[PDB]
Amino acid sequence: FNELNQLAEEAKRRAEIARQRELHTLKGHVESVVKLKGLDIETIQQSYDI
Amino acid sequence: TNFNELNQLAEEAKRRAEIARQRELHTLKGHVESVVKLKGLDIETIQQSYDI
Amino acid sequence: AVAPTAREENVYMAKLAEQAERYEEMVEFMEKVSNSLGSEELTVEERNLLSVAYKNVIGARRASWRIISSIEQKEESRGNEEHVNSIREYRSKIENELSKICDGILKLLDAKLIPSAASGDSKVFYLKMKGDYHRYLAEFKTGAERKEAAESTLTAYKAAQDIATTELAPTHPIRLGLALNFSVFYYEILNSPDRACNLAKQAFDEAIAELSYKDSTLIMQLLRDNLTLWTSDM
Amino acid sequence: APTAREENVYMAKLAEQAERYEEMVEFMEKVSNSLGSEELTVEERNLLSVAYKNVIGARRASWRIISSIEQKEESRGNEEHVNSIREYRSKIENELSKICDGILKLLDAKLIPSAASGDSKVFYLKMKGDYHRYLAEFKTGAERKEAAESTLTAYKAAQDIATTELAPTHPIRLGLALNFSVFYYEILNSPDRACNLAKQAFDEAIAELDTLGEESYKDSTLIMQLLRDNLTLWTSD
Ligand SMILES: C=CC(C)(C)OC[C@H]1O[C@H](O[C@@H]2C3=C([C@H](C)COC(C)=O)C[C@H](O)[C@]3(C)/C=C3/[C@@H](COC)CC[C@H]3[C@@H](C)[C@H]2O)[C@H](O)[C@@H](OC(C)=O)[C@@H]1O
Ligand SMILES: C=CC(C)(C)OC[C@H]1O[C@H](O[C@@H]2C3=C([C@H](C)COC(C)=O)C[C@H](O)[C@]3(C)/C=C3/[C@@H](COC)CC[C@H]3[C@@H](C)[C@H]2O)[C@H](O)[C@@H](OC(C)=O)[C@@H]1O
Repeated sequence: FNELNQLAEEAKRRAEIARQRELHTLKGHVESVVKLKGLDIETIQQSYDI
Repeated sequence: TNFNELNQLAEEAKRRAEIARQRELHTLKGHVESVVKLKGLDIETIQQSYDI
Repeated sequence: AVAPTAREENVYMAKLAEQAERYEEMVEFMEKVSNSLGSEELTVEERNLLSVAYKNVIGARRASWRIISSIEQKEESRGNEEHVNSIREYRSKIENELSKICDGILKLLDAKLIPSAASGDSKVFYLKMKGDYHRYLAEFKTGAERKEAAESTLTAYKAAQDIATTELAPTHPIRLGLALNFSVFYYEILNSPDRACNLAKQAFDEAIAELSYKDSTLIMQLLRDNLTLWTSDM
Repeated sequence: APTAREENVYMAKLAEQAERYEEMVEFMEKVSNSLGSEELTVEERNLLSVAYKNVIGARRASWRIISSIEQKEESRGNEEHVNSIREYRSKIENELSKICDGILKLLDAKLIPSAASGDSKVFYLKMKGDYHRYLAEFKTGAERKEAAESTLTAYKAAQDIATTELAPTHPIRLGLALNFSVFYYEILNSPDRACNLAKQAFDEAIAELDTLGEESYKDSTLIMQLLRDNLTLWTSD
């Protein structure tokens, strides 16, 4: 209950970091797509641009 | 906080994440709901069922 | 280099297109595969690619349409007549595309895919497709145009179900996917939630009673998800 | 009675949310053709950039996915598939060309000239390097040299103006720093210029937290952490 909500909060915050990268960067977008589709593909070398 | 208990919470969250992934990949409703989450669209929840 | 045949290059290009999120091209490619077969049957993989390609292409327009409608609801609230008319002008252009896309696949289904279908499987597959695209029309069409669409959907799903129910196991991904969509048609198009809960729940129960796996279990999860949504809402 | 400009701008915003980015571009372009001596507002500016970013982004995504597949296939000896994939990469490369060039000529003919303040000028200079950079990403040899040159020229300009006229915390300044540093990393293959540039832009932003701004702060705050993300990844080799 105590450690578990602290757990969820950390998750939520990391989700929020992932969300912004997916919304505004090519890297984030590409990464989601690769995860979502489950493409068995070598990790691509990426940096963040806007 | 116990390992086995933490480990099981991880497995359950992973099982549900994997179903969540399939919904977003394969259903209009999964897809639409994630787009509104991602964009953070100031709209009131759209009524939807799952179709395939 | 031995030149790939039209069939084999375009099946592969469809698979590239899908991974690449180039779904209008995916349709282009799958239509080229369809032309190299005349009215001979597509394989399981070929028909699945073709369905996925139209699913995504229309999906994108279904998604845009739903989003725009929510923005229009908020703005009907906030009393913004000017914005409401723009959104309406715009939802229209979206509806024209949905029409055009739907007519495209429906024509292919009637002319090539449905008479090609040998096994019950394949017949259920294609009639489901035919149900779906008439249902997508029904989602936004008004009074008479809606009735025609709802009419065409029922007769396809009823014809699919009469095959699936007697020719396929309760656990068959296609029987399952049909019940999913048929139940949805009832809930969202006909607005008959008892009829929807009934159908969905029966398909789920028959399938549960019978216990390859992976797709069936997904669709069964969706049936359950729908049933829980439609009940908390009563 | 809303103007044709005002109507197109609302239209752009609808398209963005509906994910209909090609139309978004169309609407934003119909706006920037109707303007005379006026430059675009901040909002319009942003709408335009986002539209092109997304139209082009979809294709860059496609390009990287396909490239990844090409390498998995090439290390399998599927000549047959490696041909199809290359044929296909090329078809996308074309699209990147035509899009980059539509926007690049707009920047040069209208948007850049009409830019009066630092803000405005940096915003478009940045965009100019950006779409040259997209070319550089996939172009090869001679055409890539040009692209890379053009990129360096446009960024280096934008940066001098930013360094003198924009706050170090300003999201347009930070954004440039971010992309310029990516340019050196990904196109010039100079990790030390990449890191030096990024760390600097980051550190000046921190030295001036007094100048984070009521509306500015969330954008500038995101970019700052994107630079840190890149740095963190670049440092660990
Ligand atoms: C991405 C590649 C393609 C070729 C599109 O494959 C997608 C999928 O294609 C097959 O699955 C079908 C299928 C889907 C499955 C439910 C996905 O399953 C999992 C676990 O992800 C969703 C697809 O749209 C597809 C092709 C469509 C239908 C639908 C057709 O209406 C006319 C009715 C139900 C469903 C059937 C045909 C499913 O069998 C396969 O069984 C799936 O793989 C397995 C064995 O788990 C694969 O993910
Ligand atoms: C995507 C939605 C639309 C409606 C188009 O708005 C785009 C966004 O436009 C503004 O943000 C800009 C902006 C972005 C921000 C960094 C987004 O930040 C947050 C926290 O939302 C990303 C965009 O691509 C945009 C418009 C572009 C640039 C870029 C321009 O290069 C030529 C370099 C810097 C950056 C600047 C201009 C940002 O100020 C706004 O301040 C953002 O709103 C918030 C949360 O502050 C809004 O989401």
